[PDB]
Amino acid sequence: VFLMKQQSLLAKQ
Amino acid sequence: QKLKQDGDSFRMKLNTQEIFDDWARKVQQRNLGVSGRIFTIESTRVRGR
Repeated sequence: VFLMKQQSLLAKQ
Repeated sequence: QKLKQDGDSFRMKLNTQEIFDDWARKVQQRNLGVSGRIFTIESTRVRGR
């Protein structure tokens, strides 16, 4: 969800 | 003669694959990103909700 999106797009903005 | 007049245009529209030509034009435009979409294994962004 939101946490997964944040853990995945942290380096991909 | 009538068969030639009614068969040349028949074989013309019958032997036509312009959809692959349109896909080829789009390939000419951005093939490295559309057809060769093998960079990322999974996306990383948000969705709509």
